[PDB]
Amino acid sequence: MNYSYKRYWEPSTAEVIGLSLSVNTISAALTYPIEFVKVRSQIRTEGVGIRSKNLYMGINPNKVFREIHATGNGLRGFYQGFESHLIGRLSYLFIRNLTYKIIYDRTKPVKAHNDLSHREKGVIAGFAGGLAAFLTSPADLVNTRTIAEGGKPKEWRWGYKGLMDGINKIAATEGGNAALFRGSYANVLRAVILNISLTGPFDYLNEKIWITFGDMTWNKYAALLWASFWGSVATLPFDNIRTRLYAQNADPTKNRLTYSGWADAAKKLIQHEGISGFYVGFYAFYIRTFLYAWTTVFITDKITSDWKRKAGLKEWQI
Amino acid sequence: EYDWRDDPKVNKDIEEDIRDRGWHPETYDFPYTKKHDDWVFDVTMPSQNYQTDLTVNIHPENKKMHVMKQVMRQSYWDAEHDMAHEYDYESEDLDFQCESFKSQHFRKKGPISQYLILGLLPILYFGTEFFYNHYPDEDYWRVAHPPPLDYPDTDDTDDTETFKDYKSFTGRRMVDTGIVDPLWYDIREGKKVYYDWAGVNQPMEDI
Amino acid sequence: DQLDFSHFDKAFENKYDIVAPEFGDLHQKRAEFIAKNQGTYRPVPLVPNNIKGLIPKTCRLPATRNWYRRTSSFERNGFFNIHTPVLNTKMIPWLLF
Amino acid sequence: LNHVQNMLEENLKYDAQKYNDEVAVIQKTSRIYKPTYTIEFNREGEVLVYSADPIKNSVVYFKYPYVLYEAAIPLFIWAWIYNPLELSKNAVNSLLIYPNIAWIPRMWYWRSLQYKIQKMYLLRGGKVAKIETQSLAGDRFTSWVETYQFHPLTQDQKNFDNQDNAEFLEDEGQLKYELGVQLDNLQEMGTTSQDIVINFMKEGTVHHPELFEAIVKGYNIDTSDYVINTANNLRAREGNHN
Amino acid sequence: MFFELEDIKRRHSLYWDIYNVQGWVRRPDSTLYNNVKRGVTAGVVASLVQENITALVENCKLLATKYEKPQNLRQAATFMKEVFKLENYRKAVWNRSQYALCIGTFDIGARLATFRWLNNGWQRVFAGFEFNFVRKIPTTMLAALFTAPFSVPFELARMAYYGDKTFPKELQRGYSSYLSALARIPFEEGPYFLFKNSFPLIIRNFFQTFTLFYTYDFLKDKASFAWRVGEQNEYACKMIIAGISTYLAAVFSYPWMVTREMVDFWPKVPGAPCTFNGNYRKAAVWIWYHEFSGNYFAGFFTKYFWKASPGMFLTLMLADKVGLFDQTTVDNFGGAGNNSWEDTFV
Amino acid sequence: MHDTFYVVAHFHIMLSGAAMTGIFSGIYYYFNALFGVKYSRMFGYMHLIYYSGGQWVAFVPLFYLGFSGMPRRIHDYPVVFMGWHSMSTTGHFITLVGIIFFFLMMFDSHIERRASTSTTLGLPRWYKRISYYIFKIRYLQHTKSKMNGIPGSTVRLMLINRHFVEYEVYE
Ligand SMILES: CCCCCCCCCCCCCCCCCC(=O)OC[C@H](COP(=O)([O-])OCC[N+](C)(C)C)OC(=O)CCCCCCCCCCCCCCCCC
Ligand SMILES: CCCCCCCCCCCCCCCCCC(=O)OC[C@H](COP(=O)([O-])OCC[N+](C)(C)C)OC(=O)CCCCCCCCCCCCCCCCC
Repeated sequence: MNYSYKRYWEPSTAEVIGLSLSVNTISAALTYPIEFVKVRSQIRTEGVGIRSKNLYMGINPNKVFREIHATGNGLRGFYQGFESHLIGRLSYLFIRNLTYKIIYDRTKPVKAHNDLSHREKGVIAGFAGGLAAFLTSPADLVNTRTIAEGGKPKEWRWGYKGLMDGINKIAATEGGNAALFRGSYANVLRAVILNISLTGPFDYLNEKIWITFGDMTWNKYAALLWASFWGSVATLPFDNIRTRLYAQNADPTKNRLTYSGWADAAKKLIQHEGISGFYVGFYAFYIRTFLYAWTTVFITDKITSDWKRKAGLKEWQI
Repeated sequence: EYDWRDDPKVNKDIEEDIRDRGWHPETYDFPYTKKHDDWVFDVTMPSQNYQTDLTVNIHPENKKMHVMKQVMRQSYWDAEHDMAHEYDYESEDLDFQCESFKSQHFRKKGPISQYLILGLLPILYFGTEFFYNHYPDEDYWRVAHPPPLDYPDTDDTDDTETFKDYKSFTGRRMVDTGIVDPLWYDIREGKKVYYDWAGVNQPMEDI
Repeated sequence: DQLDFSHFDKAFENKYDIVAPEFGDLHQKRAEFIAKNQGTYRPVPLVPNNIKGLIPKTCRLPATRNWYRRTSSFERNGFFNIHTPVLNTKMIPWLLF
Repeated sequence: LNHVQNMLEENLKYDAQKYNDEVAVIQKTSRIYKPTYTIEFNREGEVLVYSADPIKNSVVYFKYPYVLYEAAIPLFIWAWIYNPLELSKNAVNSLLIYPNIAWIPRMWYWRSLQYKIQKMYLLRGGKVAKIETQSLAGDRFTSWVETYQFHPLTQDQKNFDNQDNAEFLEDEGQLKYELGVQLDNLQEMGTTSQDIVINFMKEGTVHHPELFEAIVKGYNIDTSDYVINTANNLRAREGNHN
Repeated sequence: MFFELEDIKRRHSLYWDIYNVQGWVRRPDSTLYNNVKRGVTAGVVASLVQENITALVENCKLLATKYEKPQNLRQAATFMKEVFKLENYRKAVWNRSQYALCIGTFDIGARLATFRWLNNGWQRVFAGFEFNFVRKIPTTMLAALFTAPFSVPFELARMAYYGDKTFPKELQRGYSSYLSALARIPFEEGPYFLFKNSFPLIIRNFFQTFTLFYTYDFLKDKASFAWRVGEQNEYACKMIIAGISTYLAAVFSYPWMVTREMVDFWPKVPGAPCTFNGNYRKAAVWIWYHEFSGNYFAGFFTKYFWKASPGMFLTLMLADKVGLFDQTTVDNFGGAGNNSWEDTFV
Repeated sequence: MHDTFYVVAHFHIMLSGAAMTGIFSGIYYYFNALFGVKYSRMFGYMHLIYYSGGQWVAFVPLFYLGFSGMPRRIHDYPVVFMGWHSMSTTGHFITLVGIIFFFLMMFDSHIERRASTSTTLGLPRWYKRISYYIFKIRYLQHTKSKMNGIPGSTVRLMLINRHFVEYEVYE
């Protein structure tokens, strides 16, 4: 399988940057209401957890969607904080893709039919994602605070009208630029886990489906569904803890729980909610992951195949 | 030991199973002794007496809506209680049977994900066998492809010889007789290209 | 205070504010009108009154005028009978064939 | 779906809710008839108000609409057998379709013969009437029906007949014509059926014309002035000349 | 990579087998344009006929509530002429024709295109029957799911259009036609006004699509001995198969449309919590688990059958005529069907 | 007919069809005794229909092939059999679908989680007419309790008849 790779065309840095920015802008614009619903579902069950039983376990995404719509802001109410979300996502992708491209170009094998093993690429992707998430933690924090407010009491809300406005308010009120990096280690852990939980499961099932059913067209999409499931299983606890740390107010009075760090948040989640309290909003997180990944993979594959056909690559090399 | 998070009234995040509206398996005693059934009147048949009343006509089609009575919900197990009651203190508990009937081992239902696994058991078993074990062989379930031109050898796949046979006097006459179907492919460059009406996939590239 | 779950605390209220009507102002006005005028306001689909060649329906017509015979019925308590006495006569020819 | 506002839907919901609330099972009625004589109920507390033999007085076999179809059957069978039209294999079988569906109207007619009333009794209390009918194969059916279910039809049976003013009994008291009566809900053999039409044939004995007229006109008859006749004349499954 | 996941495309050496003609082989006419065109054509024709049928039936019922039903054939002809003369009938024809175009180009056409796209390549056995039809069960199912909510916005736009028509003058949107309402609703009440609480419509569309298409394809292949071994018309047989499939689809789709009646039309018990909590899905589950199957089939023909069944029947007939149910059958011994010709004739 | 597919059809009809249908009859007859809950009717009916149809469709063409001289244990056969063989294989897959439904109903039986009620109401035999009276009274009370929350005949007919609320022109 180490001879099985197909890297006869390597996109340049400009191509990867532009394509990533555009395609991921589209993907993030499509699934932002799903992310909003997931964050709200995680917020509403902080000290409570999952209290239903059997098939009712968890929080219904459609119920949260209906409540947020019945608020009265319509679908535009699901895109509040989208400026912060988009800027943070684009900055994270820029930094991660630049670092990954540099370290890959320094380390990729000579032969076009060879590539780094999933462990080496996983190390590179984890380092890149950790760095990019550490640098974009202020934007992620502003976005999560914008989403979380609304499911919180009036005196507990921050009232952010933008990304720069939120950053200025955080720096001025809480104090210092270290305030912008509240819960940044949680974001680093989430990005490290997310960057290693998707490439592994996808290639596994994709190649196994090929071995079983030959070269059909549904193989990559079934593998994408499987990879999305396993990435959601691995990443959701870290996303939950990051949401808890981001949404915590500076005043200890204005908090259902007070967390002094990542470990403290995990401990107080296990104490009050149990283990199953980590996986709240799993359906929303998995659906958003699958839709985002499908949109990105589909559009990127179309564009890159069009580029390859103009580069003279043969059909089996595309 | 009251936790409002476990209370369906205070905690609005506890979704209600409407099919278990009147049934609380937590309060089921073992053996069951509750009486939830009795005579029901004044729904369509009044409990009053109008047999000889000439000024009163009974119209049961005017029946009023009442609270729907759901089918009884089966008992749900209590893990700690069941483990404690069925636990035996080996070598210090007498091997005997208690006089009370509450010592009976009552069966209570439990989780449903196990039965989710059970429901897909035929699919999982057939998939396991045929796909996972790759039975009868690897190539059976794969999407069918013809071999490339003269692959692996002309002794097995004599595509060029058949192409020449169909394009000669004898081949043309045999096709004219109607007992032989027309040629199903064309050798363009060094590639065997099957016609659309042939109803087969194209051969895979020799990578 | 909070974290004492013997009594509910307002810090655990998962209630979202109501900024505006969910589906616009006219939807709310129609909902108010429905609340006030459910049953008092009855629109009537338009049918001409005096049409030549048609006998106006002054009263209900018997079952003698029915073109088709129902094979299903209703019990007086709402139960829907699928297996009715008409169904036996209807099933005789199919079973015979 | 419910967020769409329809005034007709709101009116329907209001009508259903108002009918559920205001309209009750127990309905007050003022249709009460007091007969001018003492009613002599039998040993079982019911007075026979109508008797007949509907099967004896009906044409069973040679009825016009159905003899036509049953006489057309041999023509289709012959057309299939000899194929005078030189049809293909499917068309002759299409010809053979007809004999399977030509006796069905006779089946419906013979079924209708069992909805002609054979006996009608008025039970004590004046609110229930027992109706006995018989099928063409000798099966006997009994149905207890409330008096208010009866709605007289006209002579032609095309339209409903006006209650409180209708003359289906002659001056003497016997039936003037074959009277059709519609029942809103008839429980036949344990299955409730809506809008069932029954017939009282002219060649039938109407005992107690007042009680028969009151039952047909949907009256609650006052049976306070009664006596009981201890006559054990009848037997179960008694022969009745069909 | 371009994001957290890399789609690792790989190269593989060739493989081949003895036979080539009974698995998935995509047909040459299965392009997106051709499937869309054929599905849209069949859908718009079937929908136009179905909506004209519905308008005629409901305007006949509207006239019959104010005039006596005809006694003989001449009175029936006069009644039909007066129904056609109705002002209410012509506007209904126009608006339901617009609705039929919308649901044919985007719902029935989409269903047909998706079914053909997913199921074009399933080839059939040469002189037998397609024994492995189970492979079509997931495939067809996917299509149904992928096309389940494609009719919901149009149906809810029609509902909103008529609801607007039935309100007082001061509380009217002034919708000139169905297309005007469809174009104006998403910018006045929002896009979610066309999707909120649409589980009955979605599951009804799912069952209609799956039952109709799967049953029709299965029967038109498995009941093929009726006109191949014992020579029958095959057109009467196709019509009978289409009727059976349509009846099964209508039977399996109706009970989910009763949830509307059960939830917000059945009178409520005062002072008691509302059953089903106004969800349509708790109601659907209760119907699924209800012991008496006749209670949720009341009004099957009054409310639903004659508003969907002719449309589904014509959809099947026209789809088969255009060619959306044709599958490739190739001899498995001679020619392209075999890679071991030496055992073909021995 | 010795050592031909006629024997295969005979004993497969018998064993598979009859024996497994009786086994399924016992499974549904003892479902509460075996599982503690009552079974679901929908997937049970689907299981019945598909299993029976599969048995017939799979084992009648085997009779046809046995009459034509088809030996039993040959994996290759004359070309003139394939037709019915295909039909036979089709039937088997139909049977398989029924099997799926079987397992589905078991899953569906544990989502449902209902307590089973015997249809006899405790009166298996009407040896006397008093038993018939007791059964009739209890049955009517049970059915009345079941038909609660389901509207009466008049309201139901009103809702069904007045369903259509889409008219273009009003007065
Ligand atoms: C560690 C856990 C391991 C678990 C085991 C491995 C995974 C098991 C779960 C698999 C889930 C199902 C995936 C199906 C994907 C199908 C995609 C596709 O188009 O496949 C084409 C294949 C082949 O279709 P075909 O007819 O073109 O191919 C026949 C072979 N040739 C090419 C020579 C003509 O379709 C199928 O296999 C049918 C799948 C239907 C769904 C049921 C799947 C399970 C049963 C499969 C065996 C066949 C019997 C089916 C009937 C009985 C079912 C009980
Ligand atoms: C599955 C889709 C099938 C479609 C089939 C074909 C349909 C054809 C007819 C379509 C009709 C509707 C077209 C609307 C086009 C846009 C119109 C417009 O600009 O409207 C103004 C609206 C904004 O107005 P508004 O919503 O504020 O409404 C104004 C009116 N008030 C305020 C009174 C309510 O524009 C948008 O909403 C566009 C922003 C992008 C929306 C993206 C939605 C993504 C949803 C993801 C899934 C749901 C969340 C997750 C839930 C589950 C979680 C697990």
